[PDB]
Amino acid sequence: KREPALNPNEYKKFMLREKQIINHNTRLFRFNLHHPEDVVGLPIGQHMSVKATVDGKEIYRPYTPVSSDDEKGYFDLIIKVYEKGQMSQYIDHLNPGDFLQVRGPKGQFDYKPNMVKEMGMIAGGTGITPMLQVARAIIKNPKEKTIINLIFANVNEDDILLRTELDDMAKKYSNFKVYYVLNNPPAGWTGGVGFVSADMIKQHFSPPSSDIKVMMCGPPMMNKAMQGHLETLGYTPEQWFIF
Amino acid sequence: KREPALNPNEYKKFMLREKQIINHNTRLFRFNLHHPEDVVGLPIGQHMSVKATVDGKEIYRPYTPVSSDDEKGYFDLIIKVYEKGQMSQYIDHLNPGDFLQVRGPKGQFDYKPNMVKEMGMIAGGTGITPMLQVARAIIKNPKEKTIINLIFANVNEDDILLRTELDDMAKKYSNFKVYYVLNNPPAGWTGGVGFVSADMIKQHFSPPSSDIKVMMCGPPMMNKAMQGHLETLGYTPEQWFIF
Ligand SMILES: Cc1cc2nc3c(=O)[nH]c(=O)nc-3n(C[C@H](O)[C@H](O)[C@H](O)COP(=O)(O)OP(=O)(O)OC[C@H]3O[C@@H](n4cnc5c(N)ncnc54)[C@H](O)[C@@H]3O)c2cc1C
Ligand SMILES: Cc1cc2nc3c(=O)[nH]c(=O)nc-3n(C[C@H](O)[C@H](O)[C@H](O)COP(=O)(O)OP(=O)(O)OC[C@H]3O[C@@H](n4cnc5c(N)ncnc54)[C@H](O)[C@@H]3O)c2cc1C
Ligand code: NA
Ligand code: NA
Repeated sequence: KREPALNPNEYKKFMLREKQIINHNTRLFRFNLHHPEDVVGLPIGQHMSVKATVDGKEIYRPYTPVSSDDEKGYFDLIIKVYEKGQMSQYIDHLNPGDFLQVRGPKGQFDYKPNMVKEMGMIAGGTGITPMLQVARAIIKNPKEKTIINLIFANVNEDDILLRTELDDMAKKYSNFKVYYVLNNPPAGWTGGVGFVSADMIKQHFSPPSSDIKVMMCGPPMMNKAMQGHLETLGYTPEQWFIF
Repeated sequence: KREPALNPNEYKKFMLREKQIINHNTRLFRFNLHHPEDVVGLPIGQHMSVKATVDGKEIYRPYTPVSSDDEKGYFDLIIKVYEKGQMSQYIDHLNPGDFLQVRGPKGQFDYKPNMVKEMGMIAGGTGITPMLQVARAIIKNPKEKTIINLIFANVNEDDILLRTELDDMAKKYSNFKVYYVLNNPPAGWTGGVGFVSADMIKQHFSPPSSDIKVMMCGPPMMNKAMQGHLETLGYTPEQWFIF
């Protein structure tokens, strides 16, 4: 009878199995777990913490796998690679057979079924991975009554990760809806245009007087601005959570 | 006997006296206090909160005046204007004679002389204003033995706000030192080059084993990266503060 895959105090090494190109700046990285029957086992709303040595110093970043909670023997990371981003460049230089050091689960989010009537999720870019993990857990549980509205914001149409997956979840589940926003939309776009606005949020989420938890993840200036909008709209800090 | 200039619970109106261009995207704005013998009255480490109405909705942002604590009958804000920055745009469209609504003081900082042996400050852009307010207070206190090391990072040489004032402080006070960092340095530059690195911080601040507080203010991606460095170098969360 085996240990859980991750330990919250001690880093373990996990080997890169394979990688593939998603778009110009994004790749999918598949790592082996230590046993074919292991699963990652992240609690809802929690993440992996990864460490690497770069120029003789250790660097640390959080990641949320996009493989579903129940996938056996491996986990998948979708990683956007930044021009001067130390860890995404480190991971994008690993070859099959190389290792990544990982501990967890980490994170202060504390999920209980039906903890709120409504979740408003705001995601930019790879901010979708923590949202996808929470949403999946909610919609696949048939006792959950939580309504989920996602505002998913990117620059260009080709930046919209997991569009097919999200579109399928929304077709299949009454309680999950997605609103897409693009700084540079194509002609005939039916979604949001520009940055996420206070109007877009007021139109799509229940107001402060309802039982709502708003969750955000994206680049730090997007998180900063969402918090400004939630202040504008009258939500209190107890009603939101930034990953 | 007059009331304090700011009230922490209620906004009051303060008139724009005049404005001046500092560089291509930065202006200095001078606001009248209600009586010529008033001072703005912000305790060390605290800020004012400004509100405005943009497209029917209230927005709110913090600012720290750059006028010294004892200036009578006005306060000065140096403000960088961003292309899609709602508040900085609002403020840059005010004419002399228009009002700005302000409340205060706001913030957690609680000055005690010699609360730490060393302060490491990291500022980017207008993140210098809260740092300047704290450093001015420390260096003018005879009892203070706190060593202050400031890393001040900007993109171009013309973006280094308050250089004259910072350098005069460093020459007068041996406990105050500044290291300037530029992404785009001029020919002959002897300061830091690029983004602020873990090594720049290690070379200028005392190690985690020391009695140190690190204070950061800057654009949100700079603050997120600085926190990455402080984790790399072994500082714990109780040893740092983001304004
Ligand atoms: C819960 C959670 C889950 C996440 N899940 C994923 C995921 O599944 N997939 C994914 O790709 N990401 C995910 N992220 C993001 C991840 O943690 C990292 O932030 C991301 O991988 C980029 O890290 P980096 O080291 O490559 O670049 P960063 O260090 O974050 O650099 C990014 C950019 O910032 C600027 N920059 C770099 N250094 C500095 C500096 N010294 N000063 C100022 N600016 C600087 C540069 O322009 C650089 O290109 C998640 C985050 C959280 C919180
Ligand atoms: C203690 C403290 C003191 C400060 N003192 C000063 C000071 O003296 N002077 C000063 O100038 N500033 C100061 N600041 C910062 C100030 O509070 C504001 O952050 C700043 O004025 C910019 O606000 P803004 O509304 O103009 O732009 P922001 O709303 O912050 O927009 C800035 C940029 O972010 C991007 N952006 C805008 N909206 C969104 C969105 N919806 N999603 C994603 N990205 C978006 C755009 O590129 C925009 O140009 C201080 C901050 C603190 C915490
Ligand atoms: Na950003
Ligand atoms: Na930024």
